[PDB]
Amino acid sequence: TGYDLSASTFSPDGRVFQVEYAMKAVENSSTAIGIRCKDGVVFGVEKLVLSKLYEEGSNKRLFNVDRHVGMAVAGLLADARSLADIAREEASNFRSNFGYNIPLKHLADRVAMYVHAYTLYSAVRPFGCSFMLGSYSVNDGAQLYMIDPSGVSYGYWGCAIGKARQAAKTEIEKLQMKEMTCRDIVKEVAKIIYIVHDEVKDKAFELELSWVGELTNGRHEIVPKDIREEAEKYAKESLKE
Amino acid sequence: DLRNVCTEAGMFAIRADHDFVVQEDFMKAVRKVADSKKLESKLDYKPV
Amino acid sequence: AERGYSFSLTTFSPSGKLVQIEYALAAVAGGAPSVGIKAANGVVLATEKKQKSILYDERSVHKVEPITKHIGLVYSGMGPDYRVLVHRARKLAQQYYLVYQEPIPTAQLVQRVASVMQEYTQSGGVRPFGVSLLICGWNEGRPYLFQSDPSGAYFAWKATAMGKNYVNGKTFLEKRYNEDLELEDAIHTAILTLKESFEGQMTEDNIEVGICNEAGFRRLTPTEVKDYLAAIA
Amino acid sequence: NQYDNDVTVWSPQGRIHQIEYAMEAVKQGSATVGLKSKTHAVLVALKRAQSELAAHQKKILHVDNHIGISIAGLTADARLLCNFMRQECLDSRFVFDRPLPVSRLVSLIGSKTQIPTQRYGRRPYGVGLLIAGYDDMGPHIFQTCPSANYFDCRAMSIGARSQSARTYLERHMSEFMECNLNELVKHGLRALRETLPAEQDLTTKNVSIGIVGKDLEFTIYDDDDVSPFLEGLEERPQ
Amino acid sequence: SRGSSAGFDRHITIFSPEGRLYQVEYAFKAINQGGLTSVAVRGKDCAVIVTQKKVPDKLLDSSTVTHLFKITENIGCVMTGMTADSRSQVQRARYEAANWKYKYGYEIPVDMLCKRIADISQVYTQNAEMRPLGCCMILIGIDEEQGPQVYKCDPAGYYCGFKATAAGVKQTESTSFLEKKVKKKFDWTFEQTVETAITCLSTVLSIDFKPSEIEVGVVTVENPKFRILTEAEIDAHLVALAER
Amino acid sequence: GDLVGVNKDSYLILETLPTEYDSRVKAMEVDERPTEQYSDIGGLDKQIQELVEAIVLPMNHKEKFENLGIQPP
Repeated sequence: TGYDLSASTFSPDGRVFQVEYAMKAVENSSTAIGIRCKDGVVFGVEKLVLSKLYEEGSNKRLFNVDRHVGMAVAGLLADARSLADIAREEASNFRSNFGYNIPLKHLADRVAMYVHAYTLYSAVRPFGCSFMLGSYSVNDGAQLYMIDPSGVSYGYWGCAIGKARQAAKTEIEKLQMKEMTCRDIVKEVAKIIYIVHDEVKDKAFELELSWVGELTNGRHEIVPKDIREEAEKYAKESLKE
Repeated sequence: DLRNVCTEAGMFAIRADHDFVVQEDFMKAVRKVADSKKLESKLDYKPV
Repeated sequence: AERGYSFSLTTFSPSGKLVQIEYALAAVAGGAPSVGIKAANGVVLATEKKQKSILYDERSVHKVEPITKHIGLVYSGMGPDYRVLVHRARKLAQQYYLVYQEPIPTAQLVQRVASVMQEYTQSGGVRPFGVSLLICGWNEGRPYLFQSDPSGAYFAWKATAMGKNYVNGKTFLEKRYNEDLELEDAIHTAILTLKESFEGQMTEDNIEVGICNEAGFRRLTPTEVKDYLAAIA
Repeated sequence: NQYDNDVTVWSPQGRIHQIEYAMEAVKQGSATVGLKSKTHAVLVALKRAQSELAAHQKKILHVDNHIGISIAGLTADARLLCNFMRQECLDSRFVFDRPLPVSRLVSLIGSKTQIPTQRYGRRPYGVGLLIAGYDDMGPHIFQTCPSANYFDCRAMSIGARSQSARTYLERHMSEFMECNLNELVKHGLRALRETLPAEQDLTTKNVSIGIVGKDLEFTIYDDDDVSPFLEGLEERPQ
Repeated sequence: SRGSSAGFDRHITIFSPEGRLYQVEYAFKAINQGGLTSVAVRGKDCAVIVTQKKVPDKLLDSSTVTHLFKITENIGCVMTGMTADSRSQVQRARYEAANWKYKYGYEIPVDMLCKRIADISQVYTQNAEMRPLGCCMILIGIDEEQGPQVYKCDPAGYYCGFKATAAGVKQTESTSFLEKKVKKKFDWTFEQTVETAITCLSTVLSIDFKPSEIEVGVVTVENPKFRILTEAEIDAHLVALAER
Repeated sequence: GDLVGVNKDSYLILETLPTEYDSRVKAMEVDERPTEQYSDIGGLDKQIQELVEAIVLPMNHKEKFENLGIQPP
């Protein structure tokens, strides 16, 4: 009728339709899972290879938003790289004025509040992009937040985003995780990915993984090559069996 | 829709070829039914 | 973020009407009844207070505001739009008082408050205000009663009504208003002409009255109104 | 049909039409290939003429002394995004006294073409780029879209009837890493020769080659600098 | 009349031929979209907020789902509605509160900090450029000369002072339960109030809570800091209401 | 309710008839449409399973719904 042409228009129902649609553009992307343990956070992206022509392990969906804050995205990728720069810019103005790495509880509320300002006006279009911020500190432990197009942030112990959002949240509910060292989680993540992926709907995939926890001393990296292989071998074995 | 859930849990069993259901069968069925129930059109309260 | 729209939403129709102001006058006529009665030494502004449970605290808001030591308002229509105009008036009064060191005359204040409401029928991306202000004041020896409309016009009255059933109340007042009243009826006769449009029982916390004599405008304490409600005072 | 008049509206399906369309502006453009080795990156572009008395529009635009691009789409937009890159690489010489490394250049194009796909009544840039550069990580190719995504490729093609090239390039992607310089350009031409009609062939008046290497600042070849590469070229039989 | 369309009038915020703003009568329907309910009850020494807390999964952390926000140290408030808009308006409250203290030097009354949340909302009504926020703030806090107080401000602006309110899905049903316990009248001690709030929410939803299904915000005159009661303290009142 | 023939003058019941459906419902014939084979529906392999298990399976193996204790969808 005319309740979808604007973010500035409630519908008679009671809900802004332009934000609804944005969230459905996320649901049509590949899957990313986060899972927080007791001494770190591990990230997992199910990056599809759509040709053999794209270079391997390149054009990632795992940003560094700060020197101790991962960001794993799903959804329309262009708008993702845009947020990853607004966040870097915030987590720099925070170290400038307050002089210490920004606390992830706050970096989240500030990046959600920036997404929210884009669902109010008609002059802009709400972001098509849900994403998780992980972080580790020794004064706060691991924290894992997840933002979405609405502009909502919520603490999580695990979560997933994308086209297999449902199947993956099961695998993490059937997993103890307030007791496992970082090292043991990475094996679980790989195994969960392999399960939730369909090779009858997609071709193949590359498995992307990220520490951030006690192992690395509060930095955020990508898992080293050797440990990534071990997690792929232990994941083919749980699909055999 | 709870009558559906109990059936769906049955169907996974017939698919796997068991003579019995389990605690996952009812866990999956609630996720499935719950997706289509939300998808399939919004229900409004009609007061008298 | 945004820039803002630039194009007026109040537009002429083939009739020669500004449809938006015509409608905003119908919002005015949904609002709570309000009467105004210039006396011969004071002005009375009485109004039907809004409530719809016993949970509301009938002393946390006021439909009768003071704008200056010598000015008052009541309104009829949308309650949010009233707190905006009460607040642009109180500032107008303070710029006037800051340049002439003299309380702003009541003819002046209505003529400026009106030009703010006129600005919202010819500005970009806004709707007109949804209220009619009834402005009393007592300067230079006289009392004054004005009324500005969401249009922007304003008319001096000797007594009037606005809001719901303001055609029954302007008739009722037309007869009962014989000049040279004392200040104390305008209250009495005012309260009566609220009753010609009010269903229920009036109490000290259910209507709000404000007077405005040489001593300056003042809202009437709940006790004070309970006495005029002897329906004999 | 109402979700096509702005970048600002989403579609019930969860896309944006104005961004989809823009990318049809790219498939109207003239075929162009890009592949790499481990020492050279090459841009081979099939120019085009709109008459018999007329020259051919330049597909390869020189950016800096280690970055080329090959446009495909509105040319007025291609020189609006080329001036911004020329300006980004003169900002780096002037502040850091180094060449701007390509990965961090494609990330600025990414930040500047993202913007107008989210503001009212502005459009996406109707041009796709292939960015052949060589810095301290060997050779790169980068495909840019009007959507504002981008990709690190090992050998990409855009434009019209580009799909025919993409398959040729996907069967030979193994051989590319071991080529000398002249052997690589042969591949690029043989891939670009699969995008034509079957009736005509690559001449010297509608091919443009761009080579950047470890010791070779980005050059461009036209007319009779292209002849040392068409001569020696295999015959393509039907 | 009778609901007609002026063409544009359900897509921006301009008057209908009737004399209403369809765009604001819709933004109220967002508050009930949330699916939560919050009651607030005033005593004679303290004001209480009690909120239903709904953790849908076992994954969500339970300590970062809250609806109770600290605006000052002497002003709490509960947010019902679209969670995005909510947090956006709480952020804005905190700003005003601390801007007030900075300009006048005596921390802000609960009266005025609503009047300003109300007036920011009102602008979103009057312009066409944006929608109004789809949420509804209820502030509580002890005033230095009027006892405790409760205020609720709506998406349109209109804000008022209360003795007991609710907001959200069962906003009609609650205020019928409450007004009965207000015309009777009690002492309204600290234990009286918390009692009336939980029993109102518990009967209108039919839950009969676990300490982990409500969060209870409270502010007493003896100690004017805004506390959020832990699960240990909440349970003392639930098993005391199971006895009585 | 029953339909019955009747002698068109002396109103005698002559026989009982088979119930009758509107000719537009008999026109909605159970046709005989040419085989097409589930192998000749491209993609959509999952979909075929989801339908067959709900419609086709209860036509022969209702035994497997009775042993589990459920009713087909």
